Amino acid sequence: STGSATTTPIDSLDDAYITPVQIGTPAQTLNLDFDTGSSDLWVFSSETTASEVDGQTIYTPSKSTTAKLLSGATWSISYGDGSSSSGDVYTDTVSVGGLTVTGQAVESAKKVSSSFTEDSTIDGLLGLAFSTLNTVSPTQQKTFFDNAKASLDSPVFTADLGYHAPGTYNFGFIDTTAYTGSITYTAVSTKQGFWEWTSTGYAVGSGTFKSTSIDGIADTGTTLLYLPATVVSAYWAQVSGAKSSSSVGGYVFPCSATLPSFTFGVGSARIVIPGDYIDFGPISTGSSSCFGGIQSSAGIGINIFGDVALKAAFVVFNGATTPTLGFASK
Repeated sequence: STGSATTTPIDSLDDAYITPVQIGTPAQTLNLDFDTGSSDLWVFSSETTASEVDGQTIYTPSKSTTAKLLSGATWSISYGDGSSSSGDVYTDTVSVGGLTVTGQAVESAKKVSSSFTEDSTIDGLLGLAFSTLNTVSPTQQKTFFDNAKASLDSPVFTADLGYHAPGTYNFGFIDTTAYTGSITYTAVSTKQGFWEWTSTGYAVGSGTFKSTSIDGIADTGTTLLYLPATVVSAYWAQVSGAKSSSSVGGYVFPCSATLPSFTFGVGSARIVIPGDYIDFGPISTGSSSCFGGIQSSAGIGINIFGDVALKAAFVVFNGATTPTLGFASK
């Protein structure tokens, strides 16, 4: 089997991407944030504290003939941005782009933190990291990809995110029309539960390539590119007037600037992020200070190849027995 679904930016900055997912019988379609950096599928629901729902579409398990309470199971998760959610668990039928999983754990939120409430465009998350990170207790649950793997034509999914435009998540096949050149595959460590790999270096604009190993995660659920402070300083040094602001919380630059590209290495291959992809707009409405899309990872504990980097590539998440990542230009 295969599946193919379009993913759409939630706003004009590509702050996140939403993909329609069918849950239950008859189908209830919710727009979920596909997150290769976490492993829970959770939804706003009829159980979510009413004051914490503000425009989201909810899953109502009582209206699904295929929903079954997973008795005793609870979940609770906190994300790298300080947001969090928790609740109980049902199993139900979940389909993404024509690909159906029966018995998928659907984690129903009883509580969500303010950032989720305040974002009316995201109805929940669909985690695509390794199932060892799933938070359901006392019985850990598998991701949608893990459940579907055995049925897929090939045990892979691909992320093809758009710049200021929709893109595609495919399951079970590699669309050879979606990229240029060849796909370069690179080794993955699953030891932290992430799609963790090692970049071979970077360049800033037309500058020379610096060969240096950068360990990080391919994370579709993180907006920006978070790299070591040395790398980030080298990039922003090429933008007149750019500076790190503690009051804003990262590098800002004059909105009048033209940003240089940023290249990252995948083995001997090179992925080029155009400068425009690094512009996240005024820090506040009408400001002439703009927020940068490449930021320091120093406060995180891990480097994050988020959407800013991934949207410059066609990305293969290969879930074969020994997982690997593939990157192609497009």
